[PDB]
Amino acid sequence: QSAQAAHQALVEQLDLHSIHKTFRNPNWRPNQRRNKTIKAILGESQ
DNA sequence: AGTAATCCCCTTGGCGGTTAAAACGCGGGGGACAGCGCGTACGTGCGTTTAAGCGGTGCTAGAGCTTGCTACGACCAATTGAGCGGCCTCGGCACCGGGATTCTCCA
Repeated sequence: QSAQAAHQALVEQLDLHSIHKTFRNPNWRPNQRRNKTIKAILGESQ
């Protein structure tokens, strides 16, 4: 149905995953557990 | 027939002591609890199919109610012995002591 095809076409148009970010450094990778909470970050004050 | 003194009994309260149980101090250990990483196991979403739910049809078991009477328990009076209150004693269980065996912990 055309409505569902247009919906997927819009979602494809909105998608960032289809986009290569030429400005990104391909080498650098984070520590995957960098997402500490404020509670945990304040726990580094000690 | 009533109300108060008299007398039994059994519960509450106090005093003394004695000693066994509660309170207090202190070192350390190890168990509570916060922190981290992972990974697997539970919540989510989709397509599938399965049968629970509804509207409808058919039957007969058996729940529920009445009738009729006689077998079985309620009630009473006379009989008696099984079961309770009181007294006795001796033997089971505790309590102690002492030597023997076990278990625990640091080496």
